[PDB]
Amino acid sequence: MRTELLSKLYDDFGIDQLPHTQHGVTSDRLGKLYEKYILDIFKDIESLKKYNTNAFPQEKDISSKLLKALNLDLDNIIDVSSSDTDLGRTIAGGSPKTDATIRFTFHNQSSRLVPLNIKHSSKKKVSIAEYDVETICTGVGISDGELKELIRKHQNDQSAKLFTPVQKQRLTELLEPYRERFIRWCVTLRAEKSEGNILHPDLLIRFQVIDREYVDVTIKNIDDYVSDRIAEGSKARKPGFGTGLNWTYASGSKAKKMQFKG
DNA sequence: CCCCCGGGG
DNA sequence: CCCCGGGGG
Repeated sequence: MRTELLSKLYDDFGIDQLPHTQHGVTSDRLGKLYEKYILDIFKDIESLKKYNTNAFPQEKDISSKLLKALNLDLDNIIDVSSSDTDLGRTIAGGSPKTDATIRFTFHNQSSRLVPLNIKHSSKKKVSIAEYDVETICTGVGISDGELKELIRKHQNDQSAKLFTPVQKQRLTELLEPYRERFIRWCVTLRAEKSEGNILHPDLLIRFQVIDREYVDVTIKNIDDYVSDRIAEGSKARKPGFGTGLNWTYASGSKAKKMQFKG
């Protein structure tokens, strides 16, 4: 629904002045618009308490989902602030996946930095990242060998079509031990658990947007997201060789490079 | 040219 | 799962 706040933002981002033939710019504006949405909802304590009441059904849904994903109670929160994250530096794997942060201050004067990753999409799964096989292996903790070569095969072919059923099963098998580290690294840029580090996202916010309009929002903390993907990857088909991620290629440049949807 | 944000069939 | 595109640095 185009609530008071969302209307204000669609107007601010001039989303309606964009011709329904300008998909490119419309996607950038939306992506930026929906980051603002989260930022505004958590702009400060006044905003948070305001948007968490039943007077704002939608914002309340969003904020509840966020707080629930962090297992925080609105009553324990004394102050809040939010901002766009822009560190200006890369790390092992490239730029940090943190798009913005939210800082909660509780009663005892302690606080919680919550780096976020926010995307918008009309689909269930969307691109989460692209990497060269070497970076991935380095980040996940996979050394030269059978596993790396099978992955590099995927990279060069830009899919698994040239693989044999034996090789697909084989890849799924060798990867089984690295599943979680793999998933967590793809989306956070770190194989192990993290919390409050502005360099690695704690929550993954996915806005389901169809025909330019808000539909719903999903907010997962990393542990849950990983579980979901692990489960999804345990099915008979074994999506993403067990990772629950969609392996494909980055059409981005000339060098063969892998892309992961999740 | 490369990376990040996306999608269709 | 396989095949791709727009925008901006």
